[PDB]
Amino acid sequence: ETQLLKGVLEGCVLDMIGQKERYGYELVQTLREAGFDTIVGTIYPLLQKLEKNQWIRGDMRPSPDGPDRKYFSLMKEGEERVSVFWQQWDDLSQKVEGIKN
Amino acid sequence: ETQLLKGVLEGCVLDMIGQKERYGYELVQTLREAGFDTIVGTIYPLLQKLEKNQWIRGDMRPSPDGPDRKYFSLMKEGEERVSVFWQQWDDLSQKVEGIKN
Repeated sequence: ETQLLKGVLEGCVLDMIGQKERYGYELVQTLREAGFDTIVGTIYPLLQKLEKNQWIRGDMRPSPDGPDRKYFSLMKEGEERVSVFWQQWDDLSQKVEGIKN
Repeated sequence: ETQLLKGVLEGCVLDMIGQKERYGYELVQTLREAGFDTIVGTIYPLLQKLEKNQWIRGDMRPSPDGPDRKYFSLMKEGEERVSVFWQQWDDLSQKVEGIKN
């Protein structure tokens, strides 16, 4: 949808991958549990973009049940992009607050 | 710059035009005073997009000194887009808070 929405899920997906190495299915479920109730296969295109951008990397390893899944973890560029995100989020939040009132 | 940043200034520019009918120069100055210190002619491309999108309209009328300036005011679509913005901003703020902690 909107530029704002895309910016937020980028930062959020990047942050989640930073906290814990996650595969595609478990990222969508973590996203839903955070409040993204209404996300329809719209997440893996973003994961595809980030991997190709060399922000994250996908490596095959065993999930907790025992099938191999592609786990995403942050690259050097990705952990910079998420620190950028949190600084930009903190900055824009206080700006928006000021305008609102 | 980023998708997040673009989304924020869109909403903010739209909101400012809603509060008070403004021309290009005075919008940039209102934006700087809100915290956008480091915005370089990057604002008028956005105003151009919104006018063409029929979200805002530009009409020529006298500024407080007496020269005619193009004042931007919200169209029917624009005032919907800003209510959408504030709902989306409120929604994403509480989601991001939840993920952060």
